Amino acid sequence: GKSHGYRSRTRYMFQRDFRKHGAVHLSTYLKVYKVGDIVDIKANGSIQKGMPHKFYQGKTGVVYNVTKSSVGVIINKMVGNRYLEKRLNLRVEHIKHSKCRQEFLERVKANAAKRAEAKAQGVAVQLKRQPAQPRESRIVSTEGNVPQTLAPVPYETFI
Amino acid sequence: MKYIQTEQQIEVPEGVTVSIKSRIVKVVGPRGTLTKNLKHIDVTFTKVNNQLIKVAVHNGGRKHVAALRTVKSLVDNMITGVTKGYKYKMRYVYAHFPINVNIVEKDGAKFIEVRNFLGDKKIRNVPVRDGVTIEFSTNVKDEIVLSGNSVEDVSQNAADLQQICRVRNKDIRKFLDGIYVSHKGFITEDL
Amino acid sequence: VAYGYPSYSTIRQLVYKRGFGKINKQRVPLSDNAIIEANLGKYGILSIDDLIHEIITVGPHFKQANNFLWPFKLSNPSGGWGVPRKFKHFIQGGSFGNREEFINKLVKSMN
Amino acid sequence: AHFKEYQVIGRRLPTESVPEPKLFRMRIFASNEVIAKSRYWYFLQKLHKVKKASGEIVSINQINEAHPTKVKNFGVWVRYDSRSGTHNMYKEIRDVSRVAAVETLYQDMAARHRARFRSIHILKVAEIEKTADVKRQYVKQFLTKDLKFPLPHRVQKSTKTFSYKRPSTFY
RNA sequence: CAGUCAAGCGUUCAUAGCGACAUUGCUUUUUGAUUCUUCGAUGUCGGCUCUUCCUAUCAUACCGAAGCAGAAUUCGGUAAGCGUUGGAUUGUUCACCCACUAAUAGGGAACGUGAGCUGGGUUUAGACCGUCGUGAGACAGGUUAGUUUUACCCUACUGAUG
RNA sequence: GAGAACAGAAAUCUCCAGUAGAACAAAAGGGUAAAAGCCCCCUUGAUUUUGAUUUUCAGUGUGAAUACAAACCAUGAAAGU
RNA sequence: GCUCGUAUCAGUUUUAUGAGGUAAAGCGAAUGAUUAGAGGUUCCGGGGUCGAAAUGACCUUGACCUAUUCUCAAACUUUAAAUAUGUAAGAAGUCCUUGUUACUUAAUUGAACGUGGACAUUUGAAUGAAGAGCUUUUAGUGGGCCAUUUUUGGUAAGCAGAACUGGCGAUGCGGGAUGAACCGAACGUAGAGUUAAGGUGCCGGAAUACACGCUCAUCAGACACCACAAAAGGUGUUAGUUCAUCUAGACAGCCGGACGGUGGCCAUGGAAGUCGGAAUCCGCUAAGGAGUGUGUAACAACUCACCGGCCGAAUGAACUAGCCCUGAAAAUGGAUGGCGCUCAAGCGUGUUACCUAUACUCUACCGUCAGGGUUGAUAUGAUGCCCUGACGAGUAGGCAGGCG
RNA sequence: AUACUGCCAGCUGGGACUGAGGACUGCGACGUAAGUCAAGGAUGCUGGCAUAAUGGUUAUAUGCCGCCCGUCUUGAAACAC
Repeated sequence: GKSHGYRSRTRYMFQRDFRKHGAVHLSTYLKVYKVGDIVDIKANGSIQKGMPHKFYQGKTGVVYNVTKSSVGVIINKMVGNRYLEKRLNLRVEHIKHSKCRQEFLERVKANAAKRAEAKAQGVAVQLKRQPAQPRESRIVSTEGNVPQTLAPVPYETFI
Repeated sequence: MKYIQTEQQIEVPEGVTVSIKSRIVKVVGPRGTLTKNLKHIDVTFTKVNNQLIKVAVHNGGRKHVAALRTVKSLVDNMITGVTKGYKYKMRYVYAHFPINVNIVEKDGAKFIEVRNFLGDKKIRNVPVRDGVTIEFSTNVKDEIVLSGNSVEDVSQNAADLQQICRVRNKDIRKFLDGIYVSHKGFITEDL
Repeated sequence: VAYGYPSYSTIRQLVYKRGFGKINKQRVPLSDNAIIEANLGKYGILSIDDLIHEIITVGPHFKQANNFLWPFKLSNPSGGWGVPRKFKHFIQGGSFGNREEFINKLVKSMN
Repeated sequence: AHFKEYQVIGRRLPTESVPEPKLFRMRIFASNEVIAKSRYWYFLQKLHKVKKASGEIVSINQINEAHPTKVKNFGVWVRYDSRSGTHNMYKEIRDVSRVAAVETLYQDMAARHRARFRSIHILKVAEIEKTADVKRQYVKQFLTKDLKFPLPHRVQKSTKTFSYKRPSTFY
């Protein structure tokens, strides 16, 4: 009848890549993970041990444990009307550092520097981010930019 | 597309007079007087110099500018009938049974009587319209002449004879029997 | 929704007529500068026209002033909507969307 | 309602690589400024690679008719979509202003081809004042020398339901 | 059941009459598909009887067209006004023959019509046979016998007073 | 593909191309090239104790699987597995 | 109810950062299908020649090659969206001779957890937050059905089965005549005003309004869901491209027809053209041919190709799509809701005015919830008196105040 | 000059509905003075009747609405019970 296996409907998900098959490059093994690191999950179809489930493919979690060849990840999974905490033991081939946290740490350092400059002078550094504001007034000239009048084109078959 | 102004010219000979009230045309001339009602046409008339009359339609569609020239031709017909008249000559076509035509008067009405059409015992009676004169033309066998002023009544009497002489239950491609109009012309032609 | 760019005139009329503040989760009519000062004086907004100015010339405390302003309960437009059917875009001959500056006419009709 | 004509000038959003883009202009017949800007962006999206998000509108101006109380002939090239295909048509009309010319052109398209506003592109409105350039007979008909016509069958409107004498349609 | 296009048939000739390969459709007189109503029951097959309706017209009225000479036919139009039978066999609907006829057209009305009939069939219980089953028993297989209730009410109808 | 003597389109086949078009017990899909394929050498980690975790999930069971701990082993020069 | 009191939040956006393999696209990219078209030693499907013999010699599918795009894929794909989706945007945070350890390191190198220090009026996007964290316990339910959308089976179904959703059930109200689900809008009792959807000839409240067109039907048409119509047609009518010309004049009808050397091509039954091939010698002109058709075979036998007079300035061919018509046949009598309507009261479109929902605005009153005030010498049993702001649909079901 | 938009804390009218609250309290306005006011909710004047006149109840008539309850059910006025 019906089939719901562990790797059910993962035909394209774990498919390796185009012209990226075979042995994996060594930077993934050289990367180190500490407790509290934020990691993206993307299973390597080539390595079959410690492979995450198709649910956790594409999920971002927090490291809670570090072992010989793998790492423990905390993922909040929506079960019904709540989130449950799920602990995965995934290999570094399927684990990868998440860049959102890295960008935020860089911003934290930038705010620290701007606050130091504010303590130096006091020039209203305005740490907080702002959305894209509406454009202010501007003046557009016509030197070599005289408006070119356009008109709707008549219909043609073209075939 | 609402043509703004369409007008035609009806020519009036030197002997006839057209008296036109709202839409009642009366043409008088040497032969007689002919009257026609045109209240259904919605047209206008304007006499120019007593020799031409302009018949006009303002802001008319296709179906109105058609009727304009139609009534111009009808007035042509009345003037031509009052000047020269209309003469419809019809011949008798028969293979075996000769058509016997007579003019009879039941209560004085000048019916045309057709007998022996394909040799049947029925006599075909057709009345004659007022102003239509019947003449059994000599010098030609089996010819009848219908003469008058109103081409409408003359042609309708000719059509009445032709229609009453229809062949039934036979192949009319072979049974060519009947009275057919062979000439449509004028009483005073070439005068 | 129907939205657009309100003018100083329409904003002042909105605040003066249908102007209610949110004080301790309660909708109280402005009707006096005392309560506006009491609830927005930390930000320098000491009058109804101070609040109007903060709303119009969108200021540093626009968020606080606007949130203090209770949502405006407008009536139906008094001259109608000007369209047979509302729930088409303003471009399509409807009502919804961005009537860039015609929101002033619409809102002054509803207010 | 009443159509107006707007000149709408807009450009692509200036980038550092290319400051001052080419700043194209159109003439848009529209009900108001909002619809004028919307139609400008519609046609710009149809011609060049730009949309409202990726560009800006630098000018919108009402073009009033030069002499709005003189009678001239208008040739309107339009493109419209039927229930089956797309067709270009050319019609000639008579009005005092271009905006009313386009308004009655839209009425005419709706009446004769059931073409709604959405399915019509006004390719061009050109004013011709010289005859023998007019090609439509329904305009050449009123282009007649010393033209004069009557208005037969005048129907007079009555505010009271009942009339006490039989009406006359003389004019 | 009806169209559209015509490769061809029709000695010549696509369209008098047809018409392949394709293709567009029409109330459901078939039969399916569905399971919405009814299982504190809407009496079932056919026939008989009787009224009415539809038209996609068999005949009759009047016409158009033919590969319509005449007779006889065939194809169409307006047309449901008016008719559309008697029988052998079968419970039959359909059949199929004998005839008459102007013609023996097709259908609907809760597959019209059982407090209208009938009860031949189907469809309880009796019984026989064949095949099947160890058996009890089964078999839209065949045979034979098998209770057909009530209106006096309201409407409708038909007549009758007032 | 060019090849030997019987010998042939399909033995024995030396080179040249060869991204896997092969093979991997089986269904299909994924995966794999100095290998996960084919040979060769060694072997019994298909071992012990009990926990944690993922899937189905009620976050119950069953089945399967994942990463460790503490042992005892195999293999390798070793890292390791 | 408990612990607290505006935050250890959010069916939302933004910024930053992942994941995907559907739509689309692609097939002179892999797999698999798939139509055509040049040249290839016949040891390498089947067919004749110099002749007792084959590489000194040609055509028929293409086996096998040549990179030429004819067309495709739910179980094919290099590429690859939109929508939806994971995480982060801080005080449990960011940076320092350090302190602990049996883990880890060659090593006070790391790992984890810290003591001591620097961060304020912006504590590190937006919007909101009619309070936030739940604890216990228990009812009913566990037949569902219907939308626009994505979609499977089926010819299809008011069929059967699944998609982020919204509804009916469980729900009245205004509109769609009528209708569980459509549109509008959700409901305390009243009053004014304004509206939504839908409408304004009369039924019927509200313009027989205004404006431009189109349409005449001997089955008109009349507003979504929805209560149906098609292919094919029509000098019905309306609106939309090219060719000949336009002072070198553009159709239809009434009347005329034609030259000189040319009179060369079939058996001995017949061509200036009709079952027939070679095409270039000269001509003053307002009209004239080695040649364009219906079966006496031969000059005479019925037309023309440039043509001319007539109260001469546009016609001819194809096509597109609006309304209308044909296509258009079912049973009791009959339904744009009815009457009726024809420069509409029909169809397309465009201002505007007007009508009216239990909706919106504003008032009164009722109740519920909540946030508060209130210790006063008598005349008040302090949720007593009072200030308040918001809210009110409801089956199954729960709970509370009461009435008998 | 007029259009057409926009603004006026610009002026002049014509109608309708409502009048909650009830012993000083507040915010304001008026030549900046005691006072006044349209400023935290209607007062002033006047008439008729003092009764079935208003009103309640009740029966009918009229206009517009209104299907038979209970139940099972996705769905009941049901030609379901």
